[PDB]
Amino acid sequence: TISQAVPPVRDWPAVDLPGSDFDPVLTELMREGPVTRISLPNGEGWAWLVTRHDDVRLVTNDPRFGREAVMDRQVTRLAPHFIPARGAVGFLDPPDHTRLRRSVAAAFTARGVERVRERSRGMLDELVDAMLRAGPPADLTEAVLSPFPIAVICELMGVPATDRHSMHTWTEMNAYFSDLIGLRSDSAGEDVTSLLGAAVGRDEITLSEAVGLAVLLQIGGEAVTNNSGQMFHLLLSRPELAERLRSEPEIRPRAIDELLRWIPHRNAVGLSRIALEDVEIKGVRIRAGDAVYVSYLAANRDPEVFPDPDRIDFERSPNPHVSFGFGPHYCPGGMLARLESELLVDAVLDRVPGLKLAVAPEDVPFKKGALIRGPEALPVTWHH
Ligand code: HEM
Ligand SMILES: [NH3+]CCC[NH2+]CCCC[NH2+]CCC[NH3+]
Repeated sequence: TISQAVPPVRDWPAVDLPGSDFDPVLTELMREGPVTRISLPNGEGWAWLVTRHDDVRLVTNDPRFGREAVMDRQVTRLAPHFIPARGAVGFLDPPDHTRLRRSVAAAFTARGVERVRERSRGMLDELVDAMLRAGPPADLTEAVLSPFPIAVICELMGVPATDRHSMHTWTEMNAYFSDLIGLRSDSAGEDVTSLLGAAVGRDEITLSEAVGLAVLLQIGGEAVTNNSGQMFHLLLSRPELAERLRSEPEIRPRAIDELLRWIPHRNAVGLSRIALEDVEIKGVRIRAGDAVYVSYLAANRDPEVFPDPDRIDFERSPNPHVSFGFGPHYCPGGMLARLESELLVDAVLDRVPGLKLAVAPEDVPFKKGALIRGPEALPVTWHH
């Protein structure tokens, strides 16, 4: 019966957070209740926000919330603008979205990404070989964390090599993939570009649709560069973590998933969803048309799902984190990201004698005015 007053609209200004420190404003919101309302720097008005693990899964996996409708107005957001108007996989719903994700799904499953494990391991060794030959002072990001993800995706996409330059500038290729995809599009290849090529041939997807997806995947590696950057900043600044991984290599896969759960991958929240019809969440009525954001970072610190949520526990048993999202729009690169992280931890922790930061932890530069958090550089040193 009794009316439940709507939450006050909380303003969430863009703030550059140090290292991997948690956003105090998000903490405030997490403590206010499961359903809040926020207003970000750009776009207009307010949007709902859910922070609990169960509500985050509900909103991201329920058909009643859509992505296409976000383009119908200026939904309050962190990013200055929403250039990927239409066509981008993130802004598509079940009909078109499903066709697009299905065309390449097989290459990104656990078994799919295992295809490039061997070659990727070798590619990483060449990068580490070079860093070691050059001598101790090194920016781990520039020498390994940045180039490795790019090399890996090229192998998975089924592209030869030199596409990196364009990738770094993206900080051209649209035309490149248009060629490869639309000029080979029917081979039974297993690589991503072949799969897309084939799909386009079977009228499953459009050439433009295929190119757009190809571009997102090709440059999605920076996410691993930034995230793994935080992983190593943590492993080096907190030696007990690195020493446990050197002491018990068997725990590396689980440790990596725990690091992925904890690391605050982005600033604020990303892309909202629109309630296509009225929806009830924890006694709150979300009206059709309202925007609803989910915070995967907050969800990953849910005290019920992850007891002692702020502690990094490599032995954490049930670890259903949502760092790669949830629902239909869940990250296609999640399995590939775990593979890259696994190879990186192996190489960095086993092949660099006496590895440590070349500066105080607080002196490592992190990206400012960014959407995805991470170091701009990670200076390290070791015994030559
Ligand atoms: C540890 C590194 C990564 C993290 C933490 C991460 C995280 C995320 C998250 C949280 C989303 C949003 C899900 C949503 O909309 O609810 C997402 C989407 C996406 N990610 Fe990643 N990602 C990572 C690496 C990658 C890589 C390497 C690629 C490229 C192979 C990639 C490609 C994508 C794409 C294409 C989407 C959009 C999916 C869709 O809307 O259907 N991600 N990612
Ligand atoms: N504030 C960090 C600066 C560290 N400078 C270290 C010079 C020594 C390099 N050898 C490191 C091997 C570790 N046992």
